[PDB]
Amino acid sequence: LTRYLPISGVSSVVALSPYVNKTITGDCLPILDMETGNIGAYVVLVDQTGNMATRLRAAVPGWSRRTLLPETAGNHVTPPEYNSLWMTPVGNMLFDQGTLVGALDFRSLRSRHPWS
Amino acid sequence: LTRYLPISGVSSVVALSPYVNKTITGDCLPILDMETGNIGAYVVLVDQTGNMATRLRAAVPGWSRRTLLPETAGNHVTPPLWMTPVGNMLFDQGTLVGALDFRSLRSRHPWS
Amino acid sequence: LTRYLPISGVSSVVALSPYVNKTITGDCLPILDMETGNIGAYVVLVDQTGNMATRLRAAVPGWSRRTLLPETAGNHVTPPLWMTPVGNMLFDQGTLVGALDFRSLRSRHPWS
Amino acid sequence: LTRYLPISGVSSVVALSPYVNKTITGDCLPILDMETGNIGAYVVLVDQTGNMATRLRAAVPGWSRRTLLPETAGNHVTPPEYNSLWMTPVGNMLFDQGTLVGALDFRSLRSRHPWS
Repeated sequence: LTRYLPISGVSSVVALSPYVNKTITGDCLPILDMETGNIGAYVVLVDQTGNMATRLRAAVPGWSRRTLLPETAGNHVTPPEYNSLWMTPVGNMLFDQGTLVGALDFRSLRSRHPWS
Repeated sequence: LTRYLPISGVSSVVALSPYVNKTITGDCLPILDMETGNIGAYVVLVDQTGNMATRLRAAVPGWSRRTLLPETAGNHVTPPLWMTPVGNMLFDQGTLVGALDFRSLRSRHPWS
Repeated sequence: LTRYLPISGVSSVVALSPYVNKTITGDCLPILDMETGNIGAYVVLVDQTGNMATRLRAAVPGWSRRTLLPETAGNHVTPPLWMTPVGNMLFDQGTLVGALDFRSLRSRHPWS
Repeated sequence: LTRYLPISGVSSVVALSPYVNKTITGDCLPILDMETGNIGAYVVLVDQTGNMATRLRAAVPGWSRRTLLPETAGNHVTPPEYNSLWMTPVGNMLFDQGTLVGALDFRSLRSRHPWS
């Protein structure tokens, strides 16, 4: 049972399935705590396709010129084969206390990542 | 003029202010697009205190055993309660837009 | 093909399926646009059980004394756990889109 | 201290400031509980301008032809005169546990409503 946090302004979620102690290279967006300004996390873009990249191109016209990222890196999760609530990359979903949980554990899907 | 994407469930926002071609180590969470299995970006936790870390212990109690992240890193942004860490911000068009450019604030980062 | 807008903090969605020129009585919450003080729409609670009512007692403990709403009204939609009340739904483009047209489901409403 | 629920797909919030036992006429959108199908609330549009109306025009091309609502009804709250987090219709804001709270009580702003 995985939980997912929607991100405002983009049609994306943060999948609450951690991969511990990994190293990534990419283009970073700080995540700020509104109560402190402590930065405990970064969004790391690893390719130039996707919703984050689109939103960032609109938000930052200069980024597409300055970056060194591929159009595509081939990092992915394989969507499941299909009455329910479907999210394409992970399958079955339900609302719990307004929160979002999926039937499966994401780490158990077929997925390639930078560290793979 | 910077844009900010709030993350649901936590009191944190993504600053759409890129620092290009950097490398960080931490605990990674994929960002999924609702329409594809393509993954172009990941959240990387670098503290154990940020709101992302807290919301993850809530969602994932076992994560707190397997992680090797510090309680804290001195990653932070300093502004120049009802006060923003970046100064003035406005709700516009589903997101947050700030008065300033984020790069013009004093901020310590993993590569700083 | 109906669209659904999830409401944050509650397990409820707005069905973008209008029933025109109806009148209801209940407890009203303005819907604010982030860019103006114009109010074109209100949420009207008609039960005391729906998720909206619950989230409001949480936010507004005094509301539960002042309200005169029933515990329940037989307002409901019937489908034809991991099962949607309207059948198949998909996350697309920030919202939810369903297989069916909502008007084609069996639904009881205040004017029903 | 008022709390506000963002609505997905639109740049709007539900203001958690109840006006008890009022009667409205307008065009209704059911709000469904995902766990039951109980309908405990309706969105009631009272004019044809606003974010809900725009989203509904896109979602329902036939609605603009079938409705009997005004372009405008003049229901409103008066925005406050201006380092903080600003939401134009209600002023100062802060994030609390990811939730959204304003400094003021909405019922204490200058606002006209159908029942006024």
